[PDB]
Amino acid sequence: MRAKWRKKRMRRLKRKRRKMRQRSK
Amino acid sequence: VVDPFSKKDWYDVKAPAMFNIRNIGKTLVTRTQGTKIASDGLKGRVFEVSLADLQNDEVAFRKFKLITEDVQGKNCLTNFHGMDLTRDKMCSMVKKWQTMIEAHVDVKTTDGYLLRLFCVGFTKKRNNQIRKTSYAQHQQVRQIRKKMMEIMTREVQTNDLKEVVNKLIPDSIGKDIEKACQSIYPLHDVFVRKVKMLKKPKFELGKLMELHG
Amino acid sequence: TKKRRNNGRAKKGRGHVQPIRCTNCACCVPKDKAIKKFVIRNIVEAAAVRDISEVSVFDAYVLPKLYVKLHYCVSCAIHSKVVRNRSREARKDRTPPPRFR
Amino acid sequence: TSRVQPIKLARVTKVLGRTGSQGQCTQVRVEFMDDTSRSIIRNVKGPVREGDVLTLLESEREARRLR
Amino acid sequence: SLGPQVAEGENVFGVCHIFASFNDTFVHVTDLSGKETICRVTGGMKVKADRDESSPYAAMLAAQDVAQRCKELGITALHIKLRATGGNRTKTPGPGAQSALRALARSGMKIGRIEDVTPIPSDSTRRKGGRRGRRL
RNA sequence: GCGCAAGACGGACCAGAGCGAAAGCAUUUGCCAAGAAUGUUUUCAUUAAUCAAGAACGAAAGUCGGAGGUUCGAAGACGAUCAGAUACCGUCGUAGUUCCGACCAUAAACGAUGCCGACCGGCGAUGCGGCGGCGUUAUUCCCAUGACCCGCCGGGCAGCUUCCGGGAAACCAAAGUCUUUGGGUUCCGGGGGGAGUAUGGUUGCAAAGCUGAAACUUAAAGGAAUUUGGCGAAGGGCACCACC
Ligand SMILES: [Zn+2]
Repeated sequence: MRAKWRKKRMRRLKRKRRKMRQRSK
Repeated sequence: VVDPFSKKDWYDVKAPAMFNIRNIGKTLVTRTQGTKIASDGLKGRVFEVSLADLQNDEVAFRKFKLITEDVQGKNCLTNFHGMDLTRDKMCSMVKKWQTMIEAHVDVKTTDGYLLRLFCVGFTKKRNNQIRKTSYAQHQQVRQIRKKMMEIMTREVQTNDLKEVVNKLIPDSIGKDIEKACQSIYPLHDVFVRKVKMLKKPKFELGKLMELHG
Repeated sequence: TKKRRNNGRAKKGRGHVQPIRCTNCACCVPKDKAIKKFVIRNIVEAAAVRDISEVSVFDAYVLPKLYVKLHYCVSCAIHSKVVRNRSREARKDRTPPPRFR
Repeated sequence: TSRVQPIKLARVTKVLGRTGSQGQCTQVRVEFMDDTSRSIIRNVKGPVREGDVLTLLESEREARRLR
Repeated sequence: SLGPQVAEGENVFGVCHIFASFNDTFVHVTDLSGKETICRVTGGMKVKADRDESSPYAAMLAAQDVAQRCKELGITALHIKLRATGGNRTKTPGPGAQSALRALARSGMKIGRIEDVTPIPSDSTRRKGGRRGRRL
């Protein structure tokens, strides 16, 4: 895990959390 | 499979009488049978020949393009198709710490033949020069190119094909270019790199016959 | 740390130059960074010149030359042993390598 | 093949350094006798001096480096 | 092959194109026009494994075969047109061009003008491969 | 080998050369507009410097709607490689790469070095503008212009050298004039991880951009340089406990 792929993984996790938050309103 | 070269006749290709050497070499074609007439295979053929093989006491870094037009019998009478330069001098004249000037024109001769002349010019380093840059300003390059265009426009509009290809055998066009651009900036290697034709008029038998003497 | 006075290239006030391609590789390298080599070659090599001049019809026939320009990525240049690593004190030598023959 | 090549014999003149991956062969300047100025460089293994001749089945190959 | 010519007065001139690459050599022979050929022998016709196609021996064998066929036909002199792969790929000629030219010289023919016709471009087309090139 | 048609690009000339605030800019020519430097015994008289709020531009990739798609080529389809290889490699190939119109404002956007101004050594050069001078050339006389040579001035991209000086050192003529500590001014950091993360606001069609914590855990994480060290790093030699 270098910084760029960690950033990509964090972005994917943020997308999944945003999607579950907007579907769990 | 039958031998395919049992039906091949060695023809003769002839240079026009404006050159010294008339005999260029020999080509071949299949005999006439039905849809393949033997004169058609020599209708469009371009010969990349050298200048020292064309003349005697001349240089060997220039090439000419000769195209056949018609055959009378066992003879392939040729005509001017273009002028090129050998690639060796083309990548040997270019050097670092010097600039280039190139001009291209769409001029038409006094007959129905239209030419396209390309030119290249380089940089002369003086004998007492210590500087290794030998560059030039942009407006000097524009003025040298303008001299090139007016020289190439002036010298061929009053002449026909025979006179311009007679002038192409020496470097008199290049000499006039390098003599016109003397008070602007010196040039050391001026040559006509390429000659191309765009417009081909209706073929005339008498003009080609008088072109061969 | 800072290895060189420059950054291994030859831009001082530009910020961007057009990219070129390597010869052995297909790597996109900037033009002023790549190690150029304008090699001067001819057709025949050392001993075929006698056979060519014996078979050439024209007497005193001058032989042509081949002029190409070669652009190298630095990894493909070092792997081809055209440039070698130097010491820290002798790195600051911009003089070209000496030619003899 | 459709052709037979006559066996050509030639005399070595000068011995260069030894080549090869394991250094099993030598490099010499091989000079013919049909013309006295025709001298090529080939690869030969074994103990080679200056003065002995070689038997050349294939007389138009030059020498070879480490590869 | 036949005609009213004489073998003592003059010599028959043709133009031979030598395509040399790093995979194969094309020892081609055309007429003085260049439009119509005589015989086309390639370096893959002699060897069986393609790894020997880039060998100088295959180019020598192909050049000897096309030269003996041409001097059986009656062409004595040749003009050299050496050409590499060209384009954006490679400017350096292949390893079989020297061997092919030497085999044409030693076959008994005659050699005239020599020039290179490698198609160098005016920086036209994107090269094969990505930004990082080939990794090996 | 002769021609046609389409799209893309501008090789050699091309350099530690130029311009631009930056991102960037290379076929010839024509048109429009702007700008630095140089020259001035011209013009106004402090109109100046840095900057919350706000505003313009901003590589490539990404989105929407068109025309067009030569080559290259994410995803995908195979062949080898390998214990595994949906990786390096090889052949095809959809978006994309090209142009227009509407978005986002992200880079190792890096000279990893804010802007203005004064002082502080030397030397060879380069680009521009101006000044002065023995000579050669545009064929022989004169003058002015271009082209060389010899020097000077101003601005700039740089280079070599130095025990000015500074620094932890690598190094820097600025990163100097700093305890002998104060020229003016904007932004910004207080051990490492959590974390550029969660919530809130704002912006965006979307992807995401700006603002930005806390609980908890940890005694080190780091910067420069020195000596055997290991390199499937390079350059020279040696050994039948190595090979041929
Ligand atoms: Zn490469």
